[PDB]
Amino acid sequence: NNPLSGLTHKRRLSALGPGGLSRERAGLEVRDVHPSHYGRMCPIETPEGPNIGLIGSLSVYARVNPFGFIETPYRKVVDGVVSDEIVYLTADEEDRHVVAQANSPIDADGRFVEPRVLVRRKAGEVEYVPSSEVDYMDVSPRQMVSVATAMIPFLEHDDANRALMGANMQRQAVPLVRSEAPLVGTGMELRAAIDAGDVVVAEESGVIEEVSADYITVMHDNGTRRTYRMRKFARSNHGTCANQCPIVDAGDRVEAGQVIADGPCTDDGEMALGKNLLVAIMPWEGHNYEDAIILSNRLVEEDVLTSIHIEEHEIDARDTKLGAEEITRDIPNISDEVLADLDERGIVRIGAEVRDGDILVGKVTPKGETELTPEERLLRAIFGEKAREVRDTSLKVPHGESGKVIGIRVFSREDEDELPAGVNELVRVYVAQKRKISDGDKLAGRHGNKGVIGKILPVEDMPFLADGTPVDIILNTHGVPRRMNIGQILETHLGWCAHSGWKVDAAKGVPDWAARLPDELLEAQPNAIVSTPVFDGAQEAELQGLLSCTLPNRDGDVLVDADGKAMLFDGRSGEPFPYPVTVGYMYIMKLHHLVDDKIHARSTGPYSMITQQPLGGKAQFGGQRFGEMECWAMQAYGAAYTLQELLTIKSDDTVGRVKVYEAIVKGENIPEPGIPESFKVLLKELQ
Amino acid sequence: GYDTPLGITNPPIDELLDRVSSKYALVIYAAKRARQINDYYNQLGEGILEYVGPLVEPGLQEKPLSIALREIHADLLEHTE
Amino acid sequence: QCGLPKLMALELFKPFVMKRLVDLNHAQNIKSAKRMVERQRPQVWDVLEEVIAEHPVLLNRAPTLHRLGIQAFEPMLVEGKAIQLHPLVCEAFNADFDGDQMAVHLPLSAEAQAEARILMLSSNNILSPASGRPLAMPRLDMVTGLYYLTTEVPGDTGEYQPASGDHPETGVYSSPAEAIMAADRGVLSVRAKIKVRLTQLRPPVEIEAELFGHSGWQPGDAWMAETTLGRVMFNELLPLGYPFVNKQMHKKVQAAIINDLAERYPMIVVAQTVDKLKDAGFYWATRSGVTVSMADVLVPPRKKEILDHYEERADKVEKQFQRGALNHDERNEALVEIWKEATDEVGQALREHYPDDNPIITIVDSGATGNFTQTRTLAGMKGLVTNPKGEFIPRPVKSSFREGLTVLEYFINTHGARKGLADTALRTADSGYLTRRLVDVSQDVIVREHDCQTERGIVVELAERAPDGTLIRDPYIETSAYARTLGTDAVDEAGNVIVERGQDLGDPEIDALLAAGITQVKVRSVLTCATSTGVCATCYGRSMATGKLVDIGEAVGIVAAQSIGEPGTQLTGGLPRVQELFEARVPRGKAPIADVTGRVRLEDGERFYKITIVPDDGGEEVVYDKISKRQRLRVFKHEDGSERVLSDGDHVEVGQQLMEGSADPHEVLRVQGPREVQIHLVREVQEVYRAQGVSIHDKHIEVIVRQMLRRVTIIDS
Amino acid sequence: WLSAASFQETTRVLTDAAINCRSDKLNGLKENVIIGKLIPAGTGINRYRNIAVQPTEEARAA
Amino acid sequence: MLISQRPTLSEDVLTDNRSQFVIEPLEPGFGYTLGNSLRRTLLSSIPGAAVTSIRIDGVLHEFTTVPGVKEDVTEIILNLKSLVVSSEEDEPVTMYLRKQGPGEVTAGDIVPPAGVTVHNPGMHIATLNDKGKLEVELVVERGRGYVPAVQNRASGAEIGRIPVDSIYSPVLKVTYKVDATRVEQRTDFDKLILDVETKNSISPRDALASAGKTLVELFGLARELNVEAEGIE
Amino acid sequence: LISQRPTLSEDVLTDNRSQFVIEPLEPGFGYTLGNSLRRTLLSSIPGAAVTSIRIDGVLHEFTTVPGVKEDVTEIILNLKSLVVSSEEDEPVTMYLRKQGPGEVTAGDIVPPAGVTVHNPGMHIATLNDKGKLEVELVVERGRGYVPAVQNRASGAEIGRIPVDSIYSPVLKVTYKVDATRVEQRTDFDKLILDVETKNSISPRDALASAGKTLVELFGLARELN
Amino acid sequence: SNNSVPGAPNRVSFAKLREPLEV
RNA sequence: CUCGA
Ligand SMILES: [Mg+2]
Ligand SMILES: [Zn+2]
Repeated sequence: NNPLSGLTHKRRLSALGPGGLSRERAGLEVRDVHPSHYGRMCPIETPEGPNIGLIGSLSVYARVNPFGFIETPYRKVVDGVVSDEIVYLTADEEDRHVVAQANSPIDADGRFVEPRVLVRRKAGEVEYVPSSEVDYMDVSPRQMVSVATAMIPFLEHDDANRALMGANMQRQAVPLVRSEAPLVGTGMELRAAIDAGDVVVAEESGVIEEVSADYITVMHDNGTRRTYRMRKFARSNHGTCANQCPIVDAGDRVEAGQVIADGPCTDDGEMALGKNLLVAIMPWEGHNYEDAIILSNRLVEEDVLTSIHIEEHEIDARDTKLGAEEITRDIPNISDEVLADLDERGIVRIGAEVRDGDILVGKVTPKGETELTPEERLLRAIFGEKAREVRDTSLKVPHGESGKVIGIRVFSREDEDELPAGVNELVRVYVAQKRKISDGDKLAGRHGNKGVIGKILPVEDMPFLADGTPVDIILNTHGVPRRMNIGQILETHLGWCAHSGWKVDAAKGVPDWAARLPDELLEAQPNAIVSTPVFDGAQEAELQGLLSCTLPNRDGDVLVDADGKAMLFDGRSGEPFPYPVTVGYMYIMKLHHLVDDKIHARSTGPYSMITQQPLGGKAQFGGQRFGEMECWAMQAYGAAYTLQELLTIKSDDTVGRVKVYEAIVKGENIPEPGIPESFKVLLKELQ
Repeated sequence: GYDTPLGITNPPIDELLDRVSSKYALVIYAAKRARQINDYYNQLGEGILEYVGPLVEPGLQEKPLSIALREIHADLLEHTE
Repeated sequence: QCGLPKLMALELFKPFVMKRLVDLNHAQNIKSAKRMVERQRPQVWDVLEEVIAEHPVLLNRAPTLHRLGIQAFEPMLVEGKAIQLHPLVCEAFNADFDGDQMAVHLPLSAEAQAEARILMLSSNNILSPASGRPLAMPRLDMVTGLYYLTTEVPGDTGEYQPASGDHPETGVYSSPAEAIMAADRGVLSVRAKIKVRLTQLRPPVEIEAELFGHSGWQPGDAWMAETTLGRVMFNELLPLGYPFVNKQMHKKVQAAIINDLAERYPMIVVAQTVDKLKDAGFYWATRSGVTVSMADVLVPPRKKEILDHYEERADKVEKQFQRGALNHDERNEALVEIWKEATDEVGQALREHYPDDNPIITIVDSGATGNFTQTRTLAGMKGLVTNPKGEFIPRPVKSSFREGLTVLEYFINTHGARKGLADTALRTADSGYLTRRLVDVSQDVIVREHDCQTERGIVVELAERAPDGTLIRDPYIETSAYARTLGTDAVDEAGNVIVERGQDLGDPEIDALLAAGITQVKVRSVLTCATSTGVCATCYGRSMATGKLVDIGEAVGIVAAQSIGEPGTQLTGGLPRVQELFEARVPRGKAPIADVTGRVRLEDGERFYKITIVPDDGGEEVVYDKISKRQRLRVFKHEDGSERVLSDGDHVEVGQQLMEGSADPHEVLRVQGPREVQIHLVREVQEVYRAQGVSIHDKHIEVIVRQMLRRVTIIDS
Repeated sequence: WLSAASFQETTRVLTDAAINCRSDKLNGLKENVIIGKLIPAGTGINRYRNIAVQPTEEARAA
Repeated sequence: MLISQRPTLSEDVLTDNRSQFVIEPLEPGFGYTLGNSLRRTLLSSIPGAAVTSIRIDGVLHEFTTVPGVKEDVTEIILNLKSLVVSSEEDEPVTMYLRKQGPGEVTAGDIVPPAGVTVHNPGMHIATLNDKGKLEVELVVERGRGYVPAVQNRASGAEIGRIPVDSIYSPVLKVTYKVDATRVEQRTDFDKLILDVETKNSISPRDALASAGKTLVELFGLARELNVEAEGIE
Repeated sequence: LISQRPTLSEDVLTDNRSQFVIEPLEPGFGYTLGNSLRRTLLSSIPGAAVTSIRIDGVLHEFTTVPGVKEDVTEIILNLKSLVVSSEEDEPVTMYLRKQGPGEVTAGDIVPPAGVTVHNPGMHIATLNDKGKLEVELVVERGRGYVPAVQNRASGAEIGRIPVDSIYSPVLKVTYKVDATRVEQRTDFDKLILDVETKNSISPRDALASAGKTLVELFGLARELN
Repeated sequence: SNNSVPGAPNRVSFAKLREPLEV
């Protein structure tokens, strides 16, 4: 889906499979968190479906020894003295000592400030213990979390429930057309993108000789040239657009191991899983009712949440009993207008926009004469069209697909291309759609705050700030204090300060809230980028102080108050909203759960040959399953005819379904339901 | 004693349950009459002894289920349980 | 109504669209009409609207727990690709909007549409068939919006001032339209107490009596009220002739009104009234200033002081474990009660420190959503967290999520969070399995007769008499007494009967027997209904969803089964306890019972427990043998000691529970009779659901027990 | 035996069904669902099912 | 720009002094633009007349009760505030109301100076006790909208004169909602619905036409700036 | 307390931002007037934009041109920033040819008579030695925002690449009112409208268009039934 | 500064604790 | 197998 999803997949630890355990034999004890998983397997990142606990992600600093156990690094404390010597301990090796938590107050020499410090002991015991007892201590605070988990800013303010969803949904982000790095970061976004392998890093130091949208050439110091080719508009495994773009320009000195070009979900080398959106935390006329989301149409007009998707379509020409399937533009009983987008071979031409039902590859298969309907042989005689022994088996666009044809690949047995035995030609057509953000597309943040788009208001309808800038997204307030994910509120505050910038009062010394902050944080410019590392990062004392010194806009006015709220105007009436509303910038991701894929409907269509019931799934153009539980609802209502109707004429009644379709197009009444063919099979199976 | 019923709510489900013994009985009264009205529209051009036409005045492109449900409300039909 | 995408409707109604495309001569033949729909010619969108006109559709969301999991709607063509659902049916579907999908089914035949129009329409199913209380009511933003304007604020601008000095009374408006014009300019606040002359709202039945009384209040007559402008705007949504309510609209208050509206006023009024509450709730929820900011998460003022007092008491229990005076198994139990007591003192420190203007409090205290335990976890402290074993960790998470948990604090929290989600998949599996078992055992239970005429019934504890002299309402009235029908005239101390036999127990008709002094009523029950196969309607009673007598032919068994299996998602007793009862298993408690009434002969020792009973009439001594690990239930004794722990010499009755636990339902039958064992199972199952906040009427539990005792065994052929 | 074979223990019910040679009167909710009959409940019972509707003698002239 | 056709105004008359107006079909999403503006123009920008202050003989420093009548002081002010009145004179006018003896006072028992008209002579004002007498002086002025009594504190003479809320505006209650209509296979076109309840001084038709004139004049100030093209039909 | 006719006087801040004060409005009237102008400004002000483009070497958005640093998708996104005005009100064609080392800017476009480019310094693409960029740009005139017209709906053949058209020339609109709430006979609201455009038209021209739009609309209430 | 090892953009971190070992 | 409610 995105680089993070790929990097996480390689670091997965799966209990299932051969030699492990069966899913039906995995009890509630294998799946839950064990105290030996600290710094080895993440306690947060795991699916919430039937594979919960059975699939984990390796912790960040963790590694595997040649035996098979997972080691995690620690700083060896000799006698209450922190040393820079680091040693990796296995799981059982860790229990034979006691280790101090990473956030221990430590002297500049290395001595612990308190005699009693929070220390982990064997069997998952936490207690204070003398400073002369600490054998090791954690490397980093975030030592226990996974890479994806470590990307959630203010993670220590979100409950584990929504934190799990936060990391799991980051892997579901969709690569947008253009990508922006988040204002509020954790620092992990850089290494996560580089180590994932979807960017282009310089192997050796040198200068940029030539740069194009196609490739980047680097002239090394010794004299050799290495050229990196960009992956442009390539279909990913899950239909997302993997597209790399050069970053450097002509004649730029680039160091070794530096990002010279970045791919999907990357901006200047950092994980850009979404966009920075101006968010207001308020209910709005019920359009954001329990977890629904309201969006400004600006995100549509400016392609802010627009993403490219590519589908692969395929068909082949085989040898049949009565001849050979041939791919040809000549298709029986088709106008020159539908075939107008096809070349002389029967293939759609590059660049042609194709809706659903349009022909992509024109293939005809010879059908025998003894396979003809009585009406079809009469209909063939009353049209005088002889020599049409072939029928239409062309490759058409599925329902719900549409886009520009971007590439064609043809494989022919005639041209040394190795096809499976019995095939004479193979064609693959790549179709790319440009998907703007739509009503019902699923957005989400980094704190497990998910929701579908409930309404995309015009830019004027949106509640706007004092200087006319409308907000981009309206998140409901009711869905905040239940989930225990205040991190989105804290990110919104720090997000605004990043958008505006700040200046702390330097006169009369450094204030008492900014004493712990680094000197680099005392002054910030608008649209500055910041890191809130997991279990470290911004404290509420410093965040409260930043809102008090936010930089004014171009007009010189401070829009947000020290509380973090601002005064909004109802764009639909004009009256200002009666109370200040929390307003800031939040990083929102477009998840790969779009209505363009998830909408489906069927009047009639294919039926499973054996049971004579409609097929399943959208891809097979199937119908919905009125299951066992759903039939109890009908009977509870007493809706007898609806129940009989569902299970007969609308399902597996071979003659009833055809006579109902005729009764509708005739305007007649619905006929009487017959006997299900599935019940006929049951009897023939009992026999 | 209520606001004007809009859309499918009209005729009010409360008044329709007065000319009938139960919710389940009103379903058959309306459906069986709806089939009569539907057969009149398809046997008006051909055949004699065609079923009795819509008793009330129908709206333009009104569904026979809606026509039958209005005349049950207007006490123009009978029944036999 | 419901909004479904245009592209969905075209394919759903494809044969109907093809029919009209050839009628209006947009297409030559039906063959080319099909090509027009597949190619989406611009003529189909105008035709498609004519087709879906008043043609209902079915909406459904898995899982289909109860029958309201499928409801009928009138489709309205909307652009986009998402289904538009009404915000009030979200409770019935249990549907949030975080990526949920629903299925649409199109009824074809005339009978199928009629069943959707009348039986399955969402407007005709506002009440829950399981409990009778409404479901399509203001729930989240709507209840907060209504809770906003119906609040009385003292210092609010435009308030009423008594006449003092040279100026007369300030803040008395001739018309609500004037108070609107006052609030428009900015003099009056919608939450300020004022005096308004009202002319289109019935006064309370209390004050309507003193003003008119002889004749009902008339639309046009005037009267004074001491409300807020918002409370007047709220009462406007309610229909004319409804008594004005000057209270603050909590969710409980709104649910009480809608329940009263469903009982008295007709269906179409209830459906249209709640739409007004929906539109009005959303409007004022938008303008209620409800927001979450870091500033609004107030921290306890004595947070440091409170924990240090318990860190001291924990350090003393830790030192009392250093000298070995406390067992290790006891130190954990000792420290747990230190932090359980500590988390209460922190939670109390939040309630008083938090103002009532703070939105976090306004959300919870209005019935909108959330617990204060969540708010306490949010601002005060998380508390004791559970490890995957089950017992609480001897060390609590002292930090709050506003403060920020430490690395170790966060790690120990995840243990309970992951196992919380883990068993939620298993607990739903055993729930859905128990549900489908209940379906098949009662699938064929139908109402086939109007009245079976049996005067048999059962006695229901309507209320409890008191030594003080005032009757106390029994807690089991809602689930066991309401919606019943009588099988014996209620007689007070006077000769007059208060309610006749065969009258549905409405809300006032219960206060009629309450104010009459009678505390017991004999009601018709589905248990005593003597019918060959099904059950008669008179013994069933009021259909909770319809609010009236159950119709003949309604599959009350499937409704009862779904009513019990839908809340089964939330249990701990617990869910296996519910399975022990419905499967008639010899329980884990295995409590003994008194086979014969008489005198208690307690022969207790320490090696074991043996107890005999001398029969109060004839017979011989009956000897038992029980383990000393149990304890005797505090039995109500004949000499007025309700908490009389069973010692020898007490006079216990036949079929009286001896020791605590769960009496074997198999043995309860072979002692007191089939009538009494059915009563045991009903209120024993009910105690597992009541001890969780779920109100299922005893009627539904009784429909299942009737199927368990329909068979007898053969002793002699 | 048809309502039981679709609940639990399909073989255990079908074995005892052919031995005792049980015949099933198709009168039940679970049974009629399988064969496609109207369920004997709600609008399916004979009281509401077999119902005749006719217009009152008052009729229009056109 | 481009042409935007078919916007029409229809009126449904509930009562003689309360009608419902529908403006259809406004292209999306204008219904809100000219929605709240039309309401505020009706409620605040139509010239009307109403009582500014009153003075009751026998009431000086009390303001609690008037002797000889059942109604107290504030109940007199209410029925006087709802007195509908119209004036052709811009300057403030003083009207006297007097009636003695047991009986009932009405707004017809008032004597109106030339130019002023009382439109509800049957409106009850006070019930006269036995041997009861009531003298009261009313001050009527022209204005627009609703002005509180507190601002009229200076208008009252230091001799038992009390100021009152002035309901100058002829319209009493206006609400509006916006729905959706489909002109050309687009479901977003807005339909605006206006509900205007007015006094019997003017009908809802003229109240709306008055608001339209004052708004065209208002936006005419912007129109005068350049006279460029704009979506018009 | 009687009427004084309101007056509107323009204040200039920069060449594409102006404040407008309107007074004296009735109390509470100021906020609603500012909104009704803002909504008409942000939506219904006529302007010109580029409908479709046509690059010679490409046949669709999802490709690259040899020698240019940006793919065609990124080039089109840069072209969405173009501000342009057209006198023709009918489709008209702009051209752009550039080659050799250098940067192609909006000034490198040669507009036909009637059409003019209002920010000739906007970056479009970077070209190296081997890079040659030849682009046609069709510019129409409408209002608001119209998405890219489909090739199945238009008569456009394969080479044409439709683009979304952002027609509105207004950039940012706000307002503030100052209420005179001193308890006295005289209360009034003063509206301060703030309008910023994109150099296609001046702020007063935009407010004039929104004025003539609303004057026409509110005239529907003045006509009797 | 945060991650001053590859030549990346300068993201400013609210870090009170030094990182002894790099990822 | 992987995920969505
Ligand atoms: Mg959900
Ligand atoms: Zn009975």
